[PDB]
This record gives sequence, structure tokens and C-alpha cells, in this order.
Amino acid sequence: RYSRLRVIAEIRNIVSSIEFDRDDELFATAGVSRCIKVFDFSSVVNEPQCPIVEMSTRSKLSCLSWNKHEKNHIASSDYEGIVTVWDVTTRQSLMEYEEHEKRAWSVDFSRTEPSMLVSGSDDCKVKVWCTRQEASVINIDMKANICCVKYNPGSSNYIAVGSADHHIHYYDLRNISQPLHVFSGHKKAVSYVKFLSNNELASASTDSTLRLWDVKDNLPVRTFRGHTNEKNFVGLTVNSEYLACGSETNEVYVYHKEITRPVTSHRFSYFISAVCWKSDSPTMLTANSQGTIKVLVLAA
Amino acid sequence: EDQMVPS
Repeated sequence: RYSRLRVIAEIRNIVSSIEFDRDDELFATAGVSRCIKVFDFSSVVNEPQCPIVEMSTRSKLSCLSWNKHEKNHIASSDYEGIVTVWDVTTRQSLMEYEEHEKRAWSVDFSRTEPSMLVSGSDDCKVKVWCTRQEASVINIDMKANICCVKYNPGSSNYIAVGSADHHIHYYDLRNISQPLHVFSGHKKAVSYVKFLSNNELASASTDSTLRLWDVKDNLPVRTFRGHTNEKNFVGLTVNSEYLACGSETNEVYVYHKEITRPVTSHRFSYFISAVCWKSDSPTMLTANSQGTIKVLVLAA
Repeated sequence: EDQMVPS
């Protein structure tokens, strides 16, 4: 069906995160330049490229997550450990969560309980927050640096936690004394976790693989190979059928979930640093370590 | 160095 990625728009330091809002109407970027920039997708695609909002931050940014119910709200995690909820219309920080003691690598707003958000940190803690409360609601003390956290798309009771210990820890937040399951397979730190569906979890790792897992029956499914990822956070994004990730060769890779080697790749000293599908469509946002953003589309 | 996965 698809053999290539077409470039349909290009906006010319490291972009750590690129994400669409609840309606795939706006998208935001953030990274080491200490600024969250919000763009209008249709304007980017139609025009020959200025953000509609910019919010300056105290610290380098590692991750963004838009709220799934409040259109205008977006969370960020930063290198000081601060997890911030922002309103892109007023530009104000609504909440500043400061309990983490080191860099927070990841933040995720729940889709099904949209006031809930989870973060993970080099301080080896996972923290769950509610936008109506200043103090964390849940704290999980883990043994190693947490690189990524993601809520299950169907229920706010489950999170996947990718750890520097090479494992994915899958928690039921109703009983955090032990994880539901810990998935071993990766040979290096797990840098991203993303769900394709309620029962299908994907991961990326600096062992140069993506992996697919079944979180209903707790099974390994598939390992994906072709890209180069031994060092950096290079991005992972999934939808119902496809996985895309960056590479330290400055190439974006796309896999179909049933096929272990790439369906296609796109050549952008540089590494791809962030990727995001436009929901279940063949359109994708991408960004690299030079700060360039491209809108790509899978095509015949 | 930035955006490096902890090891």
C-alpha cells in the first residue's frame, strides 16, 4: 500500500517533543531551546511559518502532552524535574508540580480521566497528578531511572513505565505495591512506550529495536529492526497499524505492526528527535536535532 | 549532552 514518505511541509536546537492537540488541529513543539511553540496544522500545510503561541520556560523540555478534554491545556516535563500544565490561550502555567528531584523525561495526560497526568524521572520515581490537586496523588519508588510513562488509552488504571533497567513495568495504579507484569526483552534502556490499542503496547530502546507486547495476556509479540538508535531519544509514535521512530542516521523509519523490517524510510551529525502520527491517518509530524520540522505522509 | 537516554 505504501512505499515512501512524501514531504508536504517543512519548517526550517533539538526538538524533544512534537504533539497534536485533541482535535489534530494545532500541534506543539518543545525542546532544548526552552520554548513551547504552537502551530496551526492547516496553515503549515497550506503556506510557504510562524507559531500562533510561544511560551518561554525556565528549563529545557523533554516532553509534551496535550489534554484530551480541555482543548487549550498542555503539559510539559523539564530538565529540572518540573511538570507544568499550561493554557495556550492565556500563556499561563496553571499548575507547577515540583516534587521530582531530577530531570523528568516524560509526561502523559490520561485520555479517559483527563484531569490525571503521569510523569517519570531520573529520580527513579513515577508520579501521578490530578490537575485539581497540588500534591501528587500516587508515587511509585522504582530502582532505576524512568525514561517514559504512558497511560493505557482505555483506562486510567494502567500505565506502562519504560526504565533504564531495560524492562517495561506495567502497573495497575489501584495497587502499586507490585506491577501487574514486567516485560523483559530489550537489551538496553527502554526510551519510549506507546499503545496501539487497549491491549497492544509498543516500546523503543537504545538496543536499536522497537518491540510489540500484549498487555492482556502478558506476552512478547514482535521485534522491529532496521534503524540505528544506540544513544539518543529519537522518537516513537504509533497508531492502530503503524509504528514510526527516529534514527541516529537522521532518517525516519515506518514499520507496519505485522512486519519486522521497515515499510519505508525517509532521509531528513544529526538525529531524528521527535515524531507524532496524525491519529490513524498516514500523515505524521517529525523533527530532528537541528530543529527542523517536517510534515510527512505515507504514500504509494 | 541533551536528549541522551540514561545508561
